[PDB]
Amino acid sequence: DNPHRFLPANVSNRWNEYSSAYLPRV
Amino acid sequence: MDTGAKEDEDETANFSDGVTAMGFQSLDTQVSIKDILRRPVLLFNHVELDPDYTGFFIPIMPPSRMMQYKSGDKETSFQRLIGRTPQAAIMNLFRFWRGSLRYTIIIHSTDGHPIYVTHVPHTGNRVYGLMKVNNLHEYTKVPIFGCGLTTEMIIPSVNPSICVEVPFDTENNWAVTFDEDAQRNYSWRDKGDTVTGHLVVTPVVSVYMSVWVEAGDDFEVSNFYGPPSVKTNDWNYAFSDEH
Amino acid sequence: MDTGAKEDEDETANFSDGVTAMGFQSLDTQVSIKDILRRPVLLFNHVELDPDYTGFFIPIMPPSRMMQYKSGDKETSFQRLIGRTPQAAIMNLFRFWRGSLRYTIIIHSTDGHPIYVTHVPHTGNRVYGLMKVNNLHEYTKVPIFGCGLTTEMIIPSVNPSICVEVPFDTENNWAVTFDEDAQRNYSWRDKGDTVTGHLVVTPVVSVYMSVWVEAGDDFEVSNFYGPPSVKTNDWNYAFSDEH
Amino acid sequence: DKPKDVSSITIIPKPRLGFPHGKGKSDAVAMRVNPVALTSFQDVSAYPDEPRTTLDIARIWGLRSTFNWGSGDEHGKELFNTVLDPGLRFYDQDYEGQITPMEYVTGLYNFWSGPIELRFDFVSNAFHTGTVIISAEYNRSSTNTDECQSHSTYTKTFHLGEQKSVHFTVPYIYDTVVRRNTASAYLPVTDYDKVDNVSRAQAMGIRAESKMRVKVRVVNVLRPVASTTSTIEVLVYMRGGKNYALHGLKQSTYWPSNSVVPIDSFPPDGYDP
Amino acid sequence: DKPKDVSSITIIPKPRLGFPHGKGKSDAVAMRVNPVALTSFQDVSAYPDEPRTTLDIARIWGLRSTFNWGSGDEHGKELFNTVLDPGLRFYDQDYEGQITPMEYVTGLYNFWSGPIELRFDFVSNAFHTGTVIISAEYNRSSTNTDECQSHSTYTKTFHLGEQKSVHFTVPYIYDTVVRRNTASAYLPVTDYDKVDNVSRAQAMGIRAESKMRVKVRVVNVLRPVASTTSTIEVLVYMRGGKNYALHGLKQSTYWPSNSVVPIDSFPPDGYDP
Amino acid sequence: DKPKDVSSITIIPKPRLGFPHGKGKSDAVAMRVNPVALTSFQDVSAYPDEPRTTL
Amino acid sequence: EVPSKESIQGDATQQSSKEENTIITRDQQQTVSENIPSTVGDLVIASSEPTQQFRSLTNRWMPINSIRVTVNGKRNDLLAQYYIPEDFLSTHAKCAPNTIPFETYVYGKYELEMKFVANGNKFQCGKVIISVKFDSYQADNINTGFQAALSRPHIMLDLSTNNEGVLKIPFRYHRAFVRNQTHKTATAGVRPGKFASIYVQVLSPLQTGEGGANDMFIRPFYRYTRAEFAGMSYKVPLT
Repeated sequence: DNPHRFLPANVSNRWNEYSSAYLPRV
Repeated sequence: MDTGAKEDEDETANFSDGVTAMGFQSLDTQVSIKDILRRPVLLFNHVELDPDYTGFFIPIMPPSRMMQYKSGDKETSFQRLIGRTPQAAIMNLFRFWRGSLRYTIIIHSTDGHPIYVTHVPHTGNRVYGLMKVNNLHEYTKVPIFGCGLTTEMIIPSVNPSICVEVPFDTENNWAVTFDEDAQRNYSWRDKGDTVTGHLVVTPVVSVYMSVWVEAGDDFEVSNFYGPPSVKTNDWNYAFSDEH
Repeated sequence: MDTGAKEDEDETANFSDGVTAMGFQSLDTQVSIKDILRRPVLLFNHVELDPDYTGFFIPIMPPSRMMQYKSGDKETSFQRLIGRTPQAAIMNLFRFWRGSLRYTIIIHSTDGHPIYVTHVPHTGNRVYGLMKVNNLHEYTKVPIFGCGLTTEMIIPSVNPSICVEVPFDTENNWAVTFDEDAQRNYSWRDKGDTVTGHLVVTPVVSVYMSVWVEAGDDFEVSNFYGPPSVKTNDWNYAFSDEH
Repeated sequence: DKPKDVSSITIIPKPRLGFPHGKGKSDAVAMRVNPVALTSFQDVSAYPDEPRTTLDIARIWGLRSTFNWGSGDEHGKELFNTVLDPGLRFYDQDYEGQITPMEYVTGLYNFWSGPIELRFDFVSNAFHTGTVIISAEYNRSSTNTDECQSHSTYTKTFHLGEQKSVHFTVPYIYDTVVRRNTASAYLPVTDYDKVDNVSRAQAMGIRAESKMRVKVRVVNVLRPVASTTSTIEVLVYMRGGKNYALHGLKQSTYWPSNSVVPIDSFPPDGYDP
Repeated sequence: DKPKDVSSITIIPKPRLGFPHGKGKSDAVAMRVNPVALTSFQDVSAYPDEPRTTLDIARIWGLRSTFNWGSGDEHGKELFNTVLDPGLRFYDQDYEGQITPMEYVTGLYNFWSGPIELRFDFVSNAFHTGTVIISAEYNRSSTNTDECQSHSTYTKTFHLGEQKSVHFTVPYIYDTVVRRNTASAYLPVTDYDKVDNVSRAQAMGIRAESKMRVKVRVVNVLRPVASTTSTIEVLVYMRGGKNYALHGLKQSTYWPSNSVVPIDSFPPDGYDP
Repeated sequence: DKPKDVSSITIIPKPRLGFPHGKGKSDAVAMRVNPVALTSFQDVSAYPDEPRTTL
Repeated sequence: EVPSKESIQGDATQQSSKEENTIITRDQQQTVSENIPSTVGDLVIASSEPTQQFRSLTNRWMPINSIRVTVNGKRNDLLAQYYIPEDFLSTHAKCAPNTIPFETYVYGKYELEMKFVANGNKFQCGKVIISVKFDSYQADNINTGFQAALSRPHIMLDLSTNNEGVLKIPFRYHRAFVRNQTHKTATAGVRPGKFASIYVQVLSPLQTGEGGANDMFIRPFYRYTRAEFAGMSYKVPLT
């Protein structure tokens, strides 16, 4: 499917965005 | 915005500031942000209107990185160089905007058929292009332009072009300019806050149109974000002054 | 109208009334009844004019429940969503109206043939669409536009659209907006009091037209009836904000 | 003499003048002898008590709902519970009936704001006695069995006795200055088409359903005399506040459901028997 | 009476009014009830500290480059050396990163002029000591090993110690009142097309590459204490001067390179899972 | 209110304005941000000893 | 502002900030961001009932989690980030009395002040930048560099001098109010508890001498300068 739709669980919070805990996003 | 003169603690002597070149060549100043946003941007270049559909939807939002083409991705009806316009680059710095936008629509025809442009206020969706509203197969008996909403007609035999100004009919204080990912499926009410409504073009018979967009006179931007990470390869497609 | 504050006998303390949102978003107020009635409604969407007939009759009356489509009934030339327009909903609350109406007629052509729009005052009948007056088979030698009545011409090569304002040429103080049953055969003079005349469009050769209607500047409504029994199923054709 | 005219100006030709607008300028041609003559409103005119705006119509009291209150109803029990949204009465079922004036006119607009007024008329006598609590609940809603959750919000306790009516202004407390309508801006479905997910996916917008609720709970159980009825009906009226606002004209959410017949040609279409 | 109207004038018909211009006159039709009504900015409006012009954005300090300065760096050695052109960062390679505000906005214009301001922040402590010389070199450039050539131009010697920052205005000294941009006015290549000489021959213009250079050389070798680091980083900020000017709007030289996704129809395009 | 506009005038449409003439009126559209902005001759201008006419 | 000669307690020329029942001193100078306005006028329209302040609770200094800066950290790396108010309610300092009004009220407008205190030794060196991004929901992963931080309202911390930094954060949101708490009965259509993001980023890496410390610590403190609450409800646990 389209991979942009939903963020992977390990990097994201419940609201489908990058978690504040996940510093490595940058 | 932070100018950063705060951090500049050094107060040693410096060279002259000189005299500005502004006004020397001409009085046509082009530095004003509002003046840059008020000159038009090509969205759709010769796109088809089909009377089998409700009409061609145009989401009410200014040009930005949201409409930027990337080599490899799926082919859209949008103009590819929207993201590289001055005003798109400016709108990438401001995530808030309030006020009216102006849409210049040109119908490629000289016929006496009326083409209607209907304004839809903020309903919470975000669509573009030809769409069958509620997936019906007949819209001549139930046209969007004759439902009650504000509408204006183009008569190409008289004038194939028009300029229409759409209001800020929304619940929110500001409209959101852009997101990090435009195709991400997040909280549905927040998803639709990047537009303030739609502009729907409905023909009689099959015909092509072109669409430009600009900011209105009553228009403001705010929430300065600063410059993003960017790339260029302009150098490669030009000779230097030394052959 | 009865506000009903009469019946409100309670005079205990209440929460704050706050401040109005009117003027906050924009100064474009859309609450005025007259302003709502003065913006146009699509009656006929691409209907044929035939020169074998006298002309296409348009009965002079505002949009209302009289022109409402019901699923199952016989197919008419009328727009199906007339009954669901704001101004039709407003006119369903007022059974009296006085003053002029304005009709925007667009001929789907660019030819040099003149299309005539003739005003007929209140004669006591109520018809719409193509009709042979006195069931003849020839009307080029005896046109309605050259009988003596007030007439205006459209020349599509110059302008395919026109806006014409029809007067309140009737015997009655008020025109009746609607009836309970529009097809009921009752007292014939009362039957015709729902219109103030007709507007008749006559072509040279076969051609299509579209018709809009709105209230004039000189226009009033009265005899407030309150809201009727209604139905809706809008919920069913939309997703919620929680998927 | 026949001197040349050197005066000129650039023009932008448009087919209609002020076509979208309800006011301003018009290029309308009068079908009259005198082109500037108008209808006289010297004798016959609009009566002063008639509504001039849609907000005037919204200020009319209209019977929204009804509920029963009996001596069997234990304390804390929800007598009344509804989402107070003037856009739609229900989100999960069809409506058919006599909608209130303020709901009818709000159905014509895409946006609404300002406080909403309620009035609770208790169809009782002097021998009926009891107490209820009216509560306006925002964002978060209360459990049916948890009266304390309702008590923590904006409340008005009414002691039923000689007075058999109570007024209640519902405050406007939201994150936005206006709220968009839960009904559709445009719906081309006219023949009760069987809906699917593709139809919903290609809708005009997304329904932002309201979580604001108004509830009525028992404080003191109804204790009428044996000689009178043990249960009474309570009429719930509704109207817009004094600072109620509406904006963004759209397709009407409601439409007549009773005695709807389309017009025919009179007398050509078989009127002569 | 119906007297004839003898008044007339010659006209030149145009399709649009003020289409090219950012200000002046417009023939725009308002999609409103009132044709002269506008958006209210009584409560919600642009904040006073927000930039109003592109020159205001150019006055924001932005981190251009960085370089290291160590105790091993002998006297006269180039710590920093660049062509200071706000049009392009490189002439001979691709750029990818976070471009400064003044470079970003200058990329939107075909012409620039006026002095450019630099600020050198030495990421050090009180125990670091040394001297460098900043030099603005015009027309003719210096050899890497010939410090004397750099010293003969417009220079500022900075004694690093307690103060760990120095400002430097780069004078505008050129044969023209403005300089044309080294980037292209229009580039239709979107899919990283493999370039040839025929493509370059049919370009929009010719790149007038700047020979103006700013350099930083060692005057006194860095001599920190043994207890601290022997090498330090130097941050080089850049912005437009107070009389920085821009003119001739063009295609933006820079464009977003991170998290670029084109819009789709919501919710028709497979949002309903 | 939305009153009718009864004002009108007869016009003769021409494609160009002042096409043959060296002076007078022009319908020229400026390719600028400001439509009434012009070139500055404050510093750089025609020298006084240069010829102004063919005579 | 000016140092003095050494005495029994060193150079006793410290400054301090007292807010409610909390004091924070500083040994060296401080950097402060510009006092910039919030949206005003919509408050009276958005809420029919009057809004409330609890200055004694909200306007006091409250420390949050410690930040460790190492020599391994490169330029542009996120040391920490905070979605506010969410993270100050249900992640950091959860037992703070600053959070008490958020239990009962559903809406609010919030202007904050964030003080940062660093403690690196005189033989270290480095630069850290803290910036704010207004209305950052679904735009955290773009315009999120050191360059974007230098453009937006920010403060700069030198890791050797230990200068303090004070970031003044107004309320700049696309709605009139921000929602305080999610709930099972409440809608999931609106993201609550986030009107802004705070980023703490490396501007220049931490460096140290021979046999020196390979890390040092920074401590953020927060307070509300103007916290107006609206829409009273039954009290709930925070997230």
